[PDB]
Amino acid sequence: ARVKGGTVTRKRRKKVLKLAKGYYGSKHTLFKSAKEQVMNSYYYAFRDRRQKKRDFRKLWIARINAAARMNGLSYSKLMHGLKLAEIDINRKMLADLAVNDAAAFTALAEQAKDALSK
Amino acid sequence: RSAVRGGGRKPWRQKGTGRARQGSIRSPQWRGGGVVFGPTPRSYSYKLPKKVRRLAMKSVLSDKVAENNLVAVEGLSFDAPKTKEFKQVLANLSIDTKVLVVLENGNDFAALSARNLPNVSVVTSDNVSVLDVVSANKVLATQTALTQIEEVLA
RNA sequence: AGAAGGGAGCUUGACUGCGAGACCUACAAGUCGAGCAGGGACGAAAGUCGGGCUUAGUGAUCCGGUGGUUCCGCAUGGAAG
RNA sequence: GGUAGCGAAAUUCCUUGUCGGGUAAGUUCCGACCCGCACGAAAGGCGUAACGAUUUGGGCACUGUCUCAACGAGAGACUCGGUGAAAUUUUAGUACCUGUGAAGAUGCAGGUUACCCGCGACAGGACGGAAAGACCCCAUGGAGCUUUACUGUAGUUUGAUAUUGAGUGUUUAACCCUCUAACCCGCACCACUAAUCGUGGUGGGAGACAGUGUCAGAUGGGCAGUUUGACUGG
RNA sequence: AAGCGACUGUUUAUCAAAAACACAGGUCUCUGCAAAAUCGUAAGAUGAAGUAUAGGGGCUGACGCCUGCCCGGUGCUGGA
RNA sequence: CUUCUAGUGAGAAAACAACUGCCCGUACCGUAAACCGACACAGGUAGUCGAGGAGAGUAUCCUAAGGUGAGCGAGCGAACU
RNA sequence: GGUGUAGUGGUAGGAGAGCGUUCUAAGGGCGUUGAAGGUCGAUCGUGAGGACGGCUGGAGCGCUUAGAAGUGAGAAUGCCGGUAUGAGUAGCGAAAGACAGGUGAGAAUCCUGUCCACCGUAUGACUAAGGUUUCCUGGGGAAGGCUCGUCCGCCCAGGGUU
RNA sequence: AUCCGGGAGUCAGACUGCGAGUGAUAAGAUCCGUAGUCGAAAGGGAAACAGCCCAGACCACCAGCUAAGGUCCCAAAAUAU
RNA sequence: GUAGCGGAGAAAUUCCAAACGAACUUGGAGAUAGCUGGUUCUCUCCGAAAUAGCUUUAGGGCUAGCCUCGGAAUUGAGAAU
RNA sequence: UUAAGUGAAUAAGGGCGCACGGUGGAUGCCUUGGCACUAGGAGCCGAUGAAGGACGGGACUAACACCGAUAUGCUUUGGGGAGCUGUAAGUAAGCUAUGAUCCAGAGAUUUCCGAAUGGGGGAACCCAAUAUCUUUUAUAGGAUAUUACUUUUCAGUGAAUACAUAGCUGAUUAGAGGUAGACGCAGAGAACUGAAACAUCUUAGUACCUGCAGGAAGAGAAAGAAAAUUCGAUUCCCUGAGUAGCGGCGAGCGAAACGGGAAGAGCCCAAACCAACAAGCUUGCUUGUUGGGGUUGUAGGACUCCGAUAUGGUAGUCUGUUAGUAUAGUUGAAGGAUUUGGAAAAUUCCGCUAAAGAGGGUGAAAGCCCCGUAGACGAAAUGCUGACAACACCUAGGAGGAUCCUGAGUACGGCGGAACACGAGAAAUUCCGUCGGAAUCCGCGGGGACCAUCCCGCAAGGCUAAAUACUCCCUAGUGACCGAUAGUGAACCAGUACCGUGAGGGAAAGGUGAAAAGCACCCCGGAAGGGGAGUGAAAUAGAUCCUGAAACCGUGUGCCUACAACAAGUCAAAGCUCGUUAAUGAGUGAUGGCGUGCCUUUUGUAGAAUGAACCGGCGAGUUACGAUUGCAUGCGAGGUUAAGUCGAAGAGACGGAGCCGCAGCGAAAGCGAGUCUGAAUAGGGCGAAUGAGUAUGUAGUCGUAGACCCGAAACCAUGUGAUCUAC
Repeated sequence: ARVKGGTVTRKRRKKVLKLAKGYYGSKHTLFKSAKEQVMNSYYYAFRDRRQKKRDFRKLWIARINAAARMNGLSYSKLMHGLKLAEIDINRKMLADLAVNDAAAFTALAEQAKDALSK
Repeated sequence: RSAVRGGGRKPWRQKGTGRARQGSIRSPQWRGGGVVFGPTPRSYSYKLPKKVRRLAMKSVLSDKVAENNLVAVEGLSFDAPKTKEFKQVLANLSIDTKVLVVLENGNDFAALSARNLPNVSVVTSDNVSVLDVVSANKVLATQTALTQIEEVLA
């Protein structure tokens, strides 16, 4: 009882080629080229889910430094001041305030300045 | 490889030609070559020990009885082999499924009448197998044939 | 150096059957051994003695030779083996 | 225990030996010398006219061989119309320097330089293409060759015995002989018969020898099958 | 002018034409004819329709002058 | 082919006339585009004939009888081969 | 079922549990009111993988449970087929032609003429091998002819060797 | 951990502390002993870097704290005392 | 005319149908290769070695050591202080 | 207006997404041909001219099928009943109800080559001799028979050499060659390989070559197997058993008899003796020819004595009588309407049939439409197999023990080789070569060297069915076998085209539609090709014709792109363009961070180490038989059958030979819950002390087999080459 290899390989290969839409040239049209490229993209995406969380933290931190130097402080002294006062705002909300509500950011910077005035 | 009508000569040389070393026009990887490990003529049959044969026969008829799926009848007699009268008999006992008809002996008019009905199988009482009883929904056995089966299964 | 070194007397234990338990070790081999039985040497005894202060001096199996034997022996008694 | 003859040689390591010649200048050449690593008399020694698409050194003549290049003719190349391949090829949006790294990077780090697309030319790189290194070692790989490597063998030879018979003598059984009927004849004549084959027949020669069978001892790279270890700064 | 080979000839079809091979001449040795030698299991053949001034085998290689010493070893021949 | 006999062995010499005489090949290429070279391929292929001037000549140059213009072209007039 | 605590990089390799292909049996189904196959979609599951919808297509095919296997492909300087790159690139195989006029859908290349040029111990004439119809006449232009072609040793029809 | 049984793979290692031989107390050399990493290990630091320093990735987050190493600009954090 | 365990050689390992230290074709034959290349779906748990001994042995193998799966067993036999 | 600043848009060409085409032939579905078997037949043809070929025969005839100058066919006996002159269209001529065509049995004709056979030869050609007959006035020309070689029988002639034997002529008798790439019995007879090298040994008396066969062959009727109490010719299967043995005792080779079965069957000569004839006429009875007798071990026969002169069988014939059987055929039940379609067998209603619901066809899927099927019937002729008849053959008891017979250069022995599972071994038994060489029933052979005793047989002569092996071929079927790169090399005009001097090597290539209805007519164009119009359910089904994937080549467009160093992506993200299986939507994307392919082999790779141009198809741990372990089921101190017989190629019962387990120890004699060593009751080794097995299924590993696939250089054995080159 013989088993022809009819329509299984074409389905698997067309599933692979559909993931390669938008690539350059023979990297979206030939199966071997696309196979290798798709493997590399899997590697890159796993790597970059972890690197994302670092990039936004550096972005927030630099915006907060910029805002605080306008209120007579630097980033490190203002973070210490907020900790000595028991304030628990993220660096995300801090930067969001720094860009949207400058008066709220100044209220907070004054609390920090009074905390480390002791 | 060795049964395909083909070649014993080395097709090209072993080196120089910028090629791949090949040994015959009839190798498994050549188009038109011989098959590696195919089907061969084989047997497929074996035997189970004698007590479990007998245990399976008893068990399958006893299952038929434990659900009121065996139907006993005094006799099945016919002066001519007529299919129509057999179908009337079959409805006389309200039988509407696949049925094994177990007959006795040279009851040849009955077996002729019961052939050809597409729900009906006919077997004599010295020739019942395990596969005949499991496939049918009921058994229609005559009184004579029932004692004859009890005589051989003992 | 309570000799394992060196002299004198008598002797053949440079014994037979063994062996609880250890050591070494992939295997095959290698090493030590109290004690029991038979029959002894030396010594008045207690005792010590299964070669030499200790550790090198050796070579599986197959095949062949010599001696022993209360074993087998192709119908039986022998023989060949 | 190397004679005549020859000798830094188609042979001489040291060595470009030393001396004379030829050049302005000569490790090659020619003449000689003898200290011949390692000439030498038929695997011939030393001469030698004629001859050589042989090997070597020097002269005259002639010249684009060269100083040192220039011009000209034709064919390809270049542009247009017709026709129309190939080796190669992981995908390519395919710069340079100093470093790094399987220790010599277009592609990695830091810099420096650079608008997009082609045509005619040159060969520095792509450890460029073509050929699963011919060099070296391994496979308890092969194959051809050698022999005083092992084990065999064709061929040649020597004895016993069968074919295989008969008589005399000489000695301690063996031996020398003589015979004629076997066996042999690539001798002559005759018939089958058109015949240098063959078979028969008669002479002649030779003879229990030879040839042939079985067994035995020698010899046998003529020919055959194989073996010829490992460790190791390759 | 010098080396090699006397000479005409032959050779690695397709990287070597030569100082290599051959050669006329020299010498040693085998062979009395059904010769020795070679093809073949044998029959049959070449040698040769020849017969030692002939036929086979080894070395040297026109021609000129010449070709020393050794028979212990190994082959070959003869011996008893 | 020509003689000489041996030889089964009527009587054939030579005039005219008129009659008889079987089988196979026969085209075309053949110093080539038709054969051998995978090709409409700068190679190879036995024999006979093979003219004039000047010349020893079948050498050499130009020609007679005969054959042919060769199966990619038109321009330009660089490097380099 | 809840809740706690602990664990969960991996080559050679051992152990477990599954996905998909073809065929057999039994059962329950679908199909010209359109099966398999093909193509597209922004859909589902922890993975192999599973659906549903459009277009194409024209006659067969799923699902459940068990069985049996020529049962899964990216690589062997693998084998067969089809198609690219190099690229409109190398080459187009020794040599003298020019013009007028014909034919024709169409002419450097076929026909006819005129002048020019080449071989001439051959590139002339005859023949033995070898080939085997290539020979003659009338038509043709899809392929062969290294371009072209109205032409041909090519193609079609008839005929020729005494 | 030990005992019985089914199935294996491995028998070319490399560098870095430390302590020895060969070497010239040379080698990214060679040969042993002892610990780690690599082999079979991603992530941060060391410009780039198998083997050094920190640390062992089941998965999701645009939340937080630290390690080695750092805070003038490239480039996150002190032009700190 | 001479044919492969062979022929022929004015001798070069030279020729025997473009290949000769032993032609070509078919068969034994799927010769042998301790060597080189390749060996096709998924997820979960665990997870080595590059050493010792012996080897016509040194890039091969065998036994032990080191991994994995199933069972048995008294324990308090394992480890770290 | 002047200065300073910021600055879009515009594409020669390219990228991404999407839409439509072209090329190409994957995928699906399908079969016209294959593969493995079962049951039955048949198992040879040929000098009375084979197997295989060449050349011919048609109204037109290149090819294939058929046939042979009587050529696409002739006669005859049966069947069948309307069309027919093959493929094969196309046309032209015809034939048939006075029976064509077609089908089965028996006949007739049958060129040329070939064993080839009158002589020759480069197969299908050439050349004769002798008789009879023909054309011609005649020669030349045409036809028919006969003519090889050997053997084996008989005449004539015949001689070196007289008698006659070689020889020669004539008549008679048989052979000769091919194959079925199979099966059997003989002769001669390798190598690679395994032994981790290699010589004995293995591969293996295998492959190849040569002879002889037959439908089967071979063996076959005890000089046998054994061991008390025996049995009776041969062959084949199960088991004994991987045992007893053999072996550089290495790799490895490896029995037999007993026990259970299939099938069964026995016969004929030589010799003694007795007659008829011929020669030696010893006129002794020595040589012989025909006929009779006689066939064995419990010894049998001859011979003498009497009985009987009947009765049991055959493996025999091209002799009769029927019975069947193979080769053609006959007959054979039962349905209409409705819906959707081009067309129903599908759907819905309402019926019928079955000793027939196996299968194939029909415009889609049919018990009831067609061919069939279950059942019933049939043969002029020829061939097979039974039965019963004839005819042919063969077959008798009892007693005696005076004498005669019972297979000779044989059995056997020495030497050398081989065959037996048995390699010279302590080597019985059976063969071959060589030499030596018995006895005669008061005898001769065997029981594994050899002897004695006992037991079983009677060599040196011949034949014989069945039970077992194989399939070129014909009939009827079957398959958890293939489905066009598969299955035969070959589904198609294949051993073909093509390649080679030759032996030899050797392919590619299936599919319109239900039906050709295969596109009349018009238009552009030399044509090819195309556009309308028509056929058709559909032409984007139009002959390169089902479906129509990818590489690769184009055309159109939404978004991006000419200051930029890019393993080509990934994460972050403005602008533009859309709007989906509706949800934290889709395409493109300036600009910013990060980032050295895949595979193999390695201590270690981006590697300047290795492989791949790309796309598609194909392409690698399987099976048989054994051994072991785990899981599972049935029985349990027990478990289980093998070959074989009946049965549907099956299930589904018989069959207890045999195998494992239930007891061990020892080299063995032997003893036994114990035994061996030992003087030992000592000690120690191995065992017992409740301590579970066996059959089958399934999976993991191993052995023998090519054993996961591909790959050498080589070795051996038949054959084909001097059309090139050497002499």
